[PDB]
Amino acid sequence: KTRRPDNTAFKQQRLPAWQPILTAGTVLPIFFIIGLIFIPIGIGIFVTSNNIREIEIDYTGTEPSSPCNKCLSPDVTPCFCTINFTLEKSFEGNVFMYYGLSNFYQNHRRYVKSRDDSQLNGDSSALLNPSKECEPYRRNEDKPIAPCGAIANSMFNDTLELFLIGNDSYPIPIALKKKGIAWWTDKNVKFRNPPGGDNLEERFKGTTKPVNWLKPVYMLDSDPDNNGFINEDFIVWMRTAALPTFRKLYRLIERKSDLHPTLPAGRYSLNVTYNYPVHYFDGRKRMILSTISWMGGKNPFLGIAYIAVGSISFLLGVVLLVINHKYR
Amino acid sequence: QPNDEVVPYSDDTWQVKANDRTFIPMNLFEQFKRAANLYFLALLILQAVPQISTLAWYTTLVPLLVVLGVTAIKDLVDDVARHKMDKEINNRTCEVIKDGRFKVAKWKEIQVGDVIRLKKNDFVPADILLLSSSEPNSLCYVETAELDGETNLKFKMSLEITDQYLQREDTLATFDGFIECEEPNNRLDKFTGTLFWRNTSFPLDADKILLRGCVIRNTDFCHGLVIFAGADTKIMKNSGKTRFKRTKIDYLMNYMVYTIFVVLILLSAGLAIGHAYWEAQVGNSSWYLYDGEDDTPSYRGFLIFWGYIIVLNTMVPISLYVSVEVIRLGQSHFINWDLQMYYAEKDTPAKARTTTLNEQLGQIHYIFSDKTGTLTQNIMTFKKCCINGQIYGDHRDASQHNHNKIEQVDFSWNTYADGKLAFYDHYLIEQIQSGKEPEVRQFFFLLAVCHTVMVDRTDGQLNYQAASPDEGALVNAARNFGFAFLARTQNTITISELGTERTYNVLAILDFNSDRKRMSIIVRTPEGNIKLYCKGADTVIYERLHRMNPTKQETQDALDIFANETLRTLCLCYKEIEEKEFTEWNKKFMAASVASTNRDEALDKVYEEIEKDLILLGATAIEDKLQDGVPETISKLAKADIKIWVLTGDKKETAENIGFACELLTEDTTICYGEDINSLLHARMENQRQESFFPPGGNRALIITGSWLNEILLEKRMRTQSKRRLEAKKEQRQKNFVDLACECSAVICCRVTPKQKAMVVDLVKRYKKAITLAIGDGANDVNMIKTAHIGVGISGQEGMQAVMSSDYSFAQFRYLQRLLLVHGRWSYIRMCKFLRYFFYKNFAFTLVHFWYSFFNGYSAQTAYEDWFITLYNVLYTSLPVLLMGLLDQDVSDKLSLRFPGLYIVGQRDLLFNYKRFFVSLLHGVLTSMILFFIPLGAYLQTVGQDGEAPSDYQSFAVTIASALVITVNFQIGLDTSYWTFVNAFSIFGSIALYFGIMFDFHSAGIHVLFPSAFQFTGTASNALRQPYIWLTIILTVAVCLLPVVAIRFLSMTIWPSESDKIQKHRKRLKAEEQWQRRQQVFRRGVSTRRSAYAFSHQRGYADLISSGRSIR
Ligand SMILES: CCCCCCCC(=O)OC[C@H](COP(=O)(O)O[C@@H]1[C@H](O)[C@@H](OP(=O)(O)O)[C@H](OP(=O)(O)O)[C@@H](OP(=O)(O)O)[C@H]1O)OC(=O)CCCCCCC
Ligand SMILES: *[C@@H]1O[C@H](CO)[C@@H](O[C@@H]2O[C@H](CO)[C@@H](O[C@@H]3O[C@H](CO)[C@@H](O)[C@H](O)[C@@H]3O)[C@H](O)[C@H]2NC(C)=O)[C@H](O)[C@H]1NC(C)=O
Ligand SMILES: *[C@@H]1O[C@H](CO)[C@@H](O)[C@H](O)[C@H]1NC(C)=O
Ligand SMILES: *[C@@H]1O[C@H](CO)[C@@H](O)[C@H](O)[C@H]1NC(C)=O
Ligand SMILES: [Mg+2]
Repeated sequence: KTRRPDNTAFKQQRLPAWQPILTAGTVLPIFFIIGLIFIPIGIGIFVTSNNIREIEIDYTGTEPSSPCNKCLSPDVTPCFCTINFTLEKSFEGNVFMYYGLSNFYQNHRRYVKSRDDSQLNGDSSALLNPSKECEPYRRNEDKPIAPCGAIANSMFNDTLELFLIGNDSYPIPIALKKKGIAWWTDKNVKFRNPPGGDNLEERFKGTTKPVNWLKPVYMLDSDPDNNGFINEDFIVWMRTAALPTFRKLYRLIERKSDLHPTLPAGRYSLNVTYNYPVHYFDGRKRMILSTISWMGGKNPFLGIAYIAVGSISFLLGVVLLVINHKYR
Repeated sequence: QPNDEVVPYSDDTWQVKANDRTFIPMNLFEQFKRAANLYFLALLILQAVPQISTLAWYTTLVPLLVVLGVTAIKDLVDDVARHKMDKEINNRTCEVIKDGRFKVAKWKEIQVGDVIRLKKNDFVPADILLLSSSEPNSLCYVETAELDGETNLKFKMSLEITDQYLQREDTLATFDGFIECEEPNNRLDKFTGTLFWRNTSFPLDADKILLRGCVIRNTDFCHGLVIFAGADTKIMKNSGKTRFKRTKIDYLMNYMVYTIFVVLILLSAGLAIGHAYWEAQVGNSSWYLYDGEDDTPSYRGFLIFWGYIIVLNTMVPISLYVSVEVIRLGQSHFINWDLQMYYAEKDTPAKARTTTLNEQLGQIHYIFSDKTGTLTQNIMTFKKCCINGQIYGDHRDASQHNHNKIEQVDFSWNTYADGKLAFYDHYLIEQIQSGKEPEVRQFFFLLAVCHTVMVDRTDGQLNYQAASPDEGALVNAARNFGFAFLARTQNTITISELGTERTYNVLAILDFNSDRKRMSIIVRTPEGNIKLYCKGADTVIYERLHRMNPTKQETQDALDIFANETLRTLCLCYKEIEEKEFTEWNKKFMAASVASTNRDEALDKVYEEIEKDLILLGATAIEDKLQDGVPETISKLAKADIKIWVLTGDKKETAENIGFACELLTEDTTICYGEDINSLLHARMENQRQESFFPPGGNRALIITGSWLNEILLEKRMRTQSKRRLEAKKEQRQKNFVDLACECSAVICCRVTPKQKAMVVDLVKRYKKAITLAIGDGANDVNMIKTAHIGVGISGQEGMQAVMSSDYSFAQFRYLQRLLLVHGRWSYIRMCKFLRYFFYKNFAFTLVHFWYSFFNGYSAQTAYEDWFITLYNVLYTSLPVLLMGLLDQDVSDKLSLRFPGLYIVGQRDLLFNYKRFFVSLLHGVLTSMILFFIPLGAYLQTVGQDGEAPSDYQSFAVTIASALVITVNFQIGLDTSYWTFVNAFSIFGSIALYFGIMFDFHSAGIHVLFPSAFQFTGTASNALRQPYIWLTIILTVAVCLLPVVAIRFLSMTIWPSESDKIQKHRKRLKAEEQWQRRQQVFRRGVSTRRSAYAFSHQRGYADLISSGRSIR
């Protein structure tokens, strides 16, 4: 027919190849180095996570005898809830203040898509023409909602304050920092204010506030760098959670200049303006104070999982070794 | 009643006047034929409905357009490859009349009724009518080795009127002849017609019609008038109907695509039910989940059912078909490239001319082979002979045995001898030269006279035109041994006896016929004595020997030795005729010749009168040379558990000889014929009016003629129901034969039509549900090549009839070793490895949405980025599995020929069942549980919580997609056994490509251009910088793969496969003895156990020399 095929390794189907064989001496080592490397990691994660100082206060007050059930039915919409908690052990270094919501499906598909990123990106066209996705919250009466969406509308609007109850019994306020709680990319890339002008008043012209919001997006904060679409608390909320039970960074309690602990052990009071209702759908609001760890945060599951997987790998290796020896 | 000597074409008006004679349909083809392509078009519609859409239309078009584009690209090269196949090999040209003179024309520029012209060794382009020819009386000799298996030449005659008026070219052009004949039929043994010319009617018969598969032999030129052309030729009518061949796994994959569809509907319906329930006691109380749409909870569940069809759509693959056919396309090129299947003698490589039937080569159960031209070279050589009880042919020197290593005999002392005779025996030469044993001289004088061959001396080269290759072998052999047939005349022959020019007067040639099994010649010596010389079968000749035959016992022993060596044997004899005895017989002989009323039987009666007391000269032995490696190939494919059946159109004697030479029939086998087979089948009928037909331990073979094949298979209102018994009675008989024939070690069907060949193949496909391979050459094998699951066409010859209709095409039968044991065996392993992993990586990827449903309110929120689902099946997991399906090798090609037992794995369909399919779905299901619930455990707690905390859905999505890509690309490395550089590059390149593209999508630069499409800006940078995110990804991959490694090791340690055992002792294997024929099986106790007689020849040649028809 045609000429002779050319003698190449690929076409003659003899490419230089490594032939791995799952021999007794090739798989058993990987079942022991994994076992001997995963166990120490699990010990490190487990012990380090346990060393993290954390307190979690559930201020939802859904069950009676919690001293702010009065805020489940706030006849006067200013409702203030006060809870006394004690830090048996002092907190050292930077401490992070979080608020947690349980049974809050912020990953619902109808919810996740209810936003206009082109609007949050500071696009002039998308400011006055919110997308169809944020449909129920596009326009309030005649002009469009500036942060359109079910996500922006349902923003966490509780206010949390911490006071240190000293020996004098006078509550000492604790400084809370609301800056640098969001992703740098979210602050400086994803979220931008509408272009032009120098005052947010004129920039957000011809747009309503979200129906659930008390005040417009103009004055989310007094700082010109923390109001508008670039507000830290707003951007933290906009970052939807992966699971129904989550927590979102609220404030940074910076390390004190003095050598004393940032949150010395003693009596504390949590003064929260109850604004966010979650008890309708069996939700739970929480306040979490946690100290910084150079191994991320407190993840005992990863510590235990590495011990379990590492332990089983060693156990499998011994079982495989016995089986191989019998069938040698 | 059934006749063992004929091909039963019976059990299976036209008018001729002389000289008066690309992308739109392919996309649609792959859409409708494939249910999955319409499935992905339906999803596009469901993805464009905002009420139900859960994934962007990008998520399906991008994979679909790539899949559609790649399929179109493959279909183009197949279209171009097929065009090249047809064009480059259909370059056949014949001379036709369309102007005042002949001119070269293609075989396609042939109309019904145009005068043509052929030369020596020309294939006949169409069924023609002999009008004139070079040799006298407008004869024409044609070999029909392509129309049937017959290896001898047949003479054809023209009309006595066309012979004497259409000799010149000028009159052929003006020939205005009108022919009425039957409509195109398949039956090649007669032709009913009439030629109306010169105001006269001339009836026609098949002796005047040259058929398409014929080849002109020993004729300088012959002119014919085309009667039929193209598909109207009787040989094309015998070609079957082309069918669209599909593999055993092609049907399987359709069932599996329907199984994943059913699973997808059921999972979506359950998840839709859960959402309807979730929206009742949770979703309706959630103020933040208010969409201003008065949708009832059950309507939301109905409305999300289409959402989960979209989300879980990747369960059914979008690249399964392209991946399967891209793998087969590459696997088909390894056949075209194999240098071990390349025949350098004819410059013919193997050709995978169908790129769609590849893994089926690794599943063959039965091989149905042709004989003439497929198992043989169409060469016959004189090997041995017994003279006066002394066997000649062994390696000998001088007058006594000295050593085995003997040089070729020197024939320089002979003037006419040439090198065609490779004889290693010098003792015979002294007997011829010395002359002390004149019967040795007399033995080879017989071979130079008892033939009926013709001699060509037009230029002094003394070429022999033998119609029987046996005669050509014997006449050539005697020519080398000093007895050369020089010239022939109507009455005389001019044999030269060692240079002595002696002219004998032929008084009678007792022609050959199949039932006669011998021929004789009576010649008058120059002295004046009359001698009768006869050669033929040992059985017939031993019935006509003189009482005093001292060499009878010794000659019988030699015939047994020749028979045990798989050679074709003839017995030589003669007698002295007295002058008074001959004239008495001659008077009766002449009467039977002139008497035309019963000439055939009249001549036979007088033949027996003179062949009464014959003195035995000796015996000959002729080898019908097989193709090299044929017995080796049959022994190895028998170790692969493949049964080889020989279906040939050649005579029973030739078929049985090649069966013994091929080692298919040994001296252990007991051979059953149609007479015996029919009796056994009958006994099964009255017995039932299943017990094994034979004892299990015996060795048996069937030699079945076409007449007996029809006899045993019954293929020789009241009408309505009466047919059901006739059809049901046949169907029971059809099944009984298949069970009988499949109970035999070997089966040979001889004298069968092209339809019968396909019929036998079809019976095994039906009643055994077996995968069948048919290999052959010539147009009589096209029917079974098209019928079989795989059809191989022996290429490299000059006629390409079986090549065009075949799936594969190599030149040598021995290349069937590598086609099945190497290429098919690997192709099956590689196809099943691909399917085992391909359905793993699609379930592991898609079932993550299923587990995330239990934490997002059953809202069909994807667990991945929108653009990860777009590129997963085309970028992140496409290349590595393709490279495995093209490069995997469990053992070496040389080590897979050494162990044909590895082939049985694919015959039993062990590497991919419905069970192996569901085990890979369970593998993907369990992988998706870990790919989700390990990240979920980490994310349920603190995962790097600071300002840049990746505890959100996007970080969750990136983490699971990262672990999935590493896991499914590390699984394909555990599956791979042949780790090439490209295999390593694809596995790590696929993981590297995912990270490279992901960081490009999650970038500030692209977000500014269009924020709407890309929502994951900055997620990869934040998520993959955290130690817990990488500690979570590492843990997920380890838990996904460590159990797999333990299972693979335990399975290999406790239940190692045949490949595993060979690899363990690969370096400790050194004993591989080459195949050897059974050199000696001689025994004592029976004078005759089997007759090795075989002689391909026909009637009518003696009558040509007897008259002046063939003498010029
Ligand atoms: C650790 C306990 C195993 C739990 C699974 C229970 C075991 C199970 O159902 O099957 C395991 C599945 C299937 O995935 P696999 O393909 O890895 O399992 C097959 C494996 O390929 C064997 O080796 P091999 O022939 O492929 O070289 C095969 O041997 P053989 O062909 O001779 O029979 C056998 O077939 P068989 O089962 O006999 O039909 C299966 O065990 O996935 C896994 O390999 C691990 C999945 C789990 C991974 C995540 C961990 C939960
Ligand atoms: C903090 O956020 C909650 C919701 O996350 C706010 O409660 C919501 O307040 C809006 C009004 O601003 C209510 O919308 C509509 O108000 C009209 C009065 O014009 C009322 O008649 C309707 O019932 C309608 O809902 C919305 O229902 C209400 N939602 C809930 C769950 O209470 C709250 O006002 C916010 N507080 C601050 C200080 O930002
Ligand atoms: C919490 O502290 C406040 C002020 O210190 C006090 O009035 C209130 O009774 C305390 N409640 C409980 C439950 O200790
Ligand atoms: C709690 O905070 C509110 C608002 O900042 C303030 O008016 C009140 O005095 C604080 N202390 C309480 C409620 O005990
Ligand atoms: Mg043939």
